[PDB]
Amino acid sequence: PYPNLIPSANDKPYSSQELFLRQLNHSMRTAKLGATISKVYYPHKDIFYPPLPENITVESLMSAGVHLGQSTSLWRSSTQSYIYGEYKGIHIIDLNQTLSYLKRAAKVVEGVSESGGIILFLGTRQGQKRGLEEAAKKTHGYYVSTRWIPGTLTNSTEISGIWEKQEIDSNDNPTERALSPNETSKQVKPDLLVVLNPTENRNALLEAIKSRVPTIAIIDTDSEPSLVTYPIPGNDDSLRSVNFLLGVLARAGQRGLQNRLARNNE
Amino acid sequence: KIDQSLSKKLPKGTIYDPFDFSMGRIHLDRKYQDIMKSGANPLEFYARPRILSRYVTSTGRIQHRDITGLSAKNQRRLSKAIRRCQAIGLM
Amino acid sequence: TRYALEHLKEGAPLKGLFSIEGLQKAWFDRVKYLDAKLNDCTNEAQQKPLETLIHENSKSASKKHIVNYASSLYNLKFSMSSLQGCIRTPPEECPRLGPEALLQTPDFNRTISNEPLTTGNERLQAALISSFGSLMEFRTLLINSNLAISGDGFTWLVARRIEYDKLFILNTYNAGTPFNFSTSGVMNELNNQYTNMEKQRAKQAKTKFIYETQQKGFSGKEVSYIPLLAIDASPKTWLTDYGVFGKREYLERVWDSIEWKIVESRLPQRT
Amino acid sequence: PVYRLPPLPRLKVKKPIIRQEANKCLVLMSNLLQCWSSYGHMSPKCAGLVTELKSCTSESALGKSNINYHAARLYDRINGKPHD
Amino acid sequence: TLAELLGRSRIAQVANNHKPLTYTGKKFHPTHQIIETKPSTLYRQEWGLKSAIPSKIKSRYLVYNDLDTLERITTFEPRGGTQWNRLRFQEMGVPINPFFKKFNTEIIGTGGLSYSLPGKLKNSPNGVIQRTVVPGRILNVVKWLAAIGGFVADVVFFQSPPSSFNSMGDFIRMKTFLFEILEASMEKNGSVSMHARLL
Amino acid sequence: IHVVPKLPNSKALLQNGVPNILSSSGFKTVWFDYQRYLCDKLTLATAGQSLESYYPFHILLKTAGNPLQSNIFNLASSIHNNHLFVENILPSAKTEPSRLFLSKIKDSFNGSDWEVVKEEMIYRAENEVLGQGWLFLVENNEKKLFILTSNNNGTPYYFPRNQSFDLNSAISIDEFATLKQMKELIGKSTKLNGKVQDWTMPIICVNLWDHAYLHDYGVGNRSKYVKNVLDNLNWSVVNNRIFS
Amino acid sequence: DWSHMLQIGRPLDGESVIQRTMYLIKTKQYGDMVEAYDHARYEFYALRMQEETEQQVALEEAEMFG
Ligand SMILES: [Mg+2]
Repeated sequence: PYPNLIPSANDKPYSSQELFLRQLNHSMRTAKLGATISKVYYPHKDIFYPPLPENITVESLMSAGVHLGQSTSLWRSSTQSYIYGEYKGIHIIDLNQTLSYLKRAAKVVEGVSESGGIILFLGTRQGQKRGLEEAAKKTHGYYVSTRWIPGTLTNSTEISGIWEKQEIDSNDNPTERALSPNETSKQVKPDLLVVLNPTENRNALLEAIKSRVPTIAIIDTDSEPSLVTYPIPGNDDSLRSVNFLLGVLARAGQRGLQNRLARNNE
Repeated sequence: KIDQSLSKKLPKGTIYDPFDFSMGRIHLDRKYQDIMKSGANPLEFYARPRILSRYVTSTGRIQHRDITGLSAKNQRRLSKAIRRCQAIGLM
Repeated sequence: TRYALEHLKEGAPLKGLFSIEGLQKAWFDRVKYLDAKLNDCTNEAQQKPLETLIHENSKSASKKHIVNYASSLYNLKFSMSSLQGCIRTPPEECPRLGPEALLQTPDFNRTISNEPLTTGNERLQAALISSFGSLMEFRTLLINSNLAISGDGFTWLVARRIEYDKLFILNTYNAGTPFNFSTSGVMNELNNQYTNMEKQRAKQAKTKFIYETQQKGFSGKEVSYIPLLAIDASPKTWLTDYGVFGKREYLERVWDSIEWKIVESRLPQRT
Repeated sequence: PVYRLPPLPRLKVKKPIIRQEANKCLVLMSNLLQCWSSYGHMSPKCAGLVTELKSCTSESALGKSNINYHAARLYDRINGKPHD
Repeated sequence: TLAELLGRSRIAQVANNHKPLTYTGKKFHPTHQIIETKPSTLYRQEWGLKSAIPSKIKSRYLVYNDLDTLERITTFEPRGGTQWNRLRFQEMGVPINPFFKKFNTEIIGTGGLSYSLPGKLKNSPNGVIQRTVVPGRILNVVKWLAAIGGFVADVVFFQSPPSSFNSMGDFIRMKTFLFEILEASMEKNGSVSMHARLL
Repeated sequence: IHVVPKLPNSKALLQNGVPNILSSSGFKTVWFDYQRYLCDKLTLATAGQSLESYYPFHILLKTAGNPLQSNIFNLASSIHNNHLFVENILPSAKTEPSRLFLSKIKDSFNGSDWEVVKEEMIYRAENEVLGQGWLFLVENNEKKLFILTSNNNGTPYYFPRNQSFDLNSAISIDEFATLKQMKELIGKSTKLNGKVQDWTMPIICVNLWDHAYLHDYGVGNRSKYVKNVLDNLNWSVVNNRIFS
Repeated sequence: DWSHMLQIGRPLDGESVIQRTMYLIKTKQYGDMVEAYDHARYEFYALRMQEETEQQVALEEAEMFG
């Protein structure tokens, strides 16, 4: 439990570490006494307890702030059909359409994860690393949040060719087989790219087009919808809205993975 | 005593913050420091040199609209009034 | 006993304010217990009145219990004397208020029912209007001040001073005395004693100056307050009849039950 | 009035002006020389200044703006250019 | 529908205003709604607005005008100061009735500064508090002016200023005094005029 | 929203209360109504604010040093206290004091027995808590168990809000000197909030509020109620509350 | 239920006043928005005075117990 701790003697008081363990014992048992908290938003739970796509309502998309679009002065008019109206100098995104597009994109993610394809989560804004990492880890996927090297797909040999590759079985169990240099040198292209900030990631979108990779993206009021295969109209500027949508997609991928493992265990 | 510029006089009846007791407040105040700015037609003051001597320079040069801050129409009317006043022996 | 009241009698209710068991537990049991403990505290419980006990033994750590129990008896007696019961339905027939009562908005700034002037107390009405702006303001402040007390305490209408200059509302907690002259300056005197003890063995200047000047009156040292009314905020009076959620209902019944005759009868003339 | 600019090749200040804090030594020296001009040379009326001067110049006789960086960093974001 | 929820949403609850965020005139009362965030949301730059607020902002309070602008920023100031003035007034205890029984835009009574009713005494371990003592700062040589609890008040003396006043001069504000807040009314402009006396 | 916790064996608690302490209508008054009342008031006092995300213990620690939030503190304290008390009188989730608890009693209360310390607690509650309050047996950082009596909604965790002295009535010079020392120690803290460290934790909690005993005992007889509480503690909980 | 102003899970602020006003309008208890708004205003004052007295008395009672 707690090795390399030397207790104190009964004559002498608690030490600092003993006080720490004592208040931990208090925290896990009695600190939470008095009342249970209900109907209160906790930011971490969007990442670790995202809902299923079928359980998402317009109200939960709105509470996440997905409906809040860009300033009307920065409108890209090709997004006209996604807009519900303008209010307080910004465009409001039609959350019914957001929900429909989100369910479609979630089903695409689930289908690709169920087929054993590679899923890549791209988001290069400040505090998006946690959600991207968790989405990748629960989908058995991959993510980038630091920077998209231009040419990562169309110039994969010069960029990603050196990093290591691995053979895996139907259950995603490492086989630990020795790969040939030729096999190691091949391109390993994602089967699905999901980008949280497509306006600042035009390079990735264009590479996906050239490399012929279907893509999902959160499309704000200033973003070009036609640059992605499966748009999701929504706010790409709020970490809460982005993490809500990302967690939904990650859970859909997790369900696809669970189904794949289930049939591979039968 | 200290120079009045370096000090800040908090007015009476006004709320304040601790920031107001600082050089930042004075500096922010420096950086962020009438009859014609109204429905009145300046062309009715062409016979009133005192009023429209406020919108000229010490030598009598009409002030640019950047200075006067008037609307384009009232700048044009004021310039017309000043020139007419100069012509009719006033001003 | 010297504590006994006239309009309160065993086996009867206080009309719409208390029920038989409610009054039994609010008044008779409590007075019995306080007497049975004050007798233990001292034998003067009958030799001398209550206010003499409260004042003579004041500021005494050793005689703390005499002061506590005499004060509590006197406050409770005052509070229950000022009342006469109301016409509203008896508290035992009415259903007990539940959690929803917490969400009701009070109407103390919209409606008022029982006023001094209605019963013929023009002088009390005028004094209250001069002191609290209006009767509705007075009722709001009184009821809110008593409702805000979490535990044991009283809310006192009090005339500052026999002449009164201005009326006020004061709160006492755990058998505190509405009178101020007896206990004023106590902590300052204890601080002086503590500092002298230290000398035998500036923060002093600031602390003592602030204490004395705060307790300093207007062109005087001792400021006395004369009780006029008392409302008991203790759970012991309203729990039995009104339940956990019914303190505000109890206070509204109390307001409807006040007898302003006695309150005007207690007014210190005028300055 | 608002005067919006066309798309610029850059957003740069040619010669950014900085906070040149004045040297304490020179201020003390000027005050001391003023004192000697008014109250006479080697006057006792500002020996303190002399002391202070001696204390401040004893070891050493004498006792950059970032606007361009932030302007270049933020120009594309704030310029209000229409979308491509 | 989405429109009804938007009308009821928390952003919609904040009344529209475009008053300057860097006003340098006279401040009699708040002009901007203070926006607060919990520590957990602040850690993730989440404020319930459109866009994530920059990480430089460590304070949990701000005021804002526009959710988004042509400059691709939110116009905000990381300040929630006017709440501390109000609370400090609540600490003073001095009270300031239209709160008792087509549209009028004038401030009603106190504009929410205080809801305390006039006549009540503050019991204390010493005894009933006769008068309210508060720390403050004399401002300038002038009824003098004092900065007390976020408000500028009028100081009246018992007999005359002490020697410390003219000894310090324009540095008089550096030292803390004790004041008795005599009274506090509010004028038509919305400004509170407390009258105090130095002690 | 703050919601009243669900207790183990709630049906039996609503049907027959707590055996040997409370009837059904007594436990309903002290828990199913008082705790609901307190949780509703806390929700109304903290909704739309940061404190709504915190448990009552964390709320009372956060608001303990802020004078104007005292009402919230009171609520957050009573709620917490009211569940510390109920938890250690519930029939179950024959329990006996552990060897460690009795050992610490012998090392704290001058080598006295547990029953003697119980009688001392009866006496302490009888005298130093006039009206509403709480009785605690608490452990300090010195591994010392001592009896603490708070008035109204004082907390056992944070000594500047113990409220162990009634300043409405006269106090001894010893108590005044204690208050002076505590005030000086509070001033000794460097943190701008003015808080201090206090590692005291409650081992036993008894509710001396009228919501607990008044219906089943009467205006007097609170000593009988406290005796019934201390003779019928849930010693599994009380033993778990002591650090091993 | 906007038949009352206080709601569990909400603070007391201007939105309580305005939601109560809208409720009063849609139930036709008042015909004019001005009168409904004034009624909501006075309920809001009633609740605010209670809250402020609660705070002040809580602090006073806290100081009286050390
Ligand atoms: Mg965007």
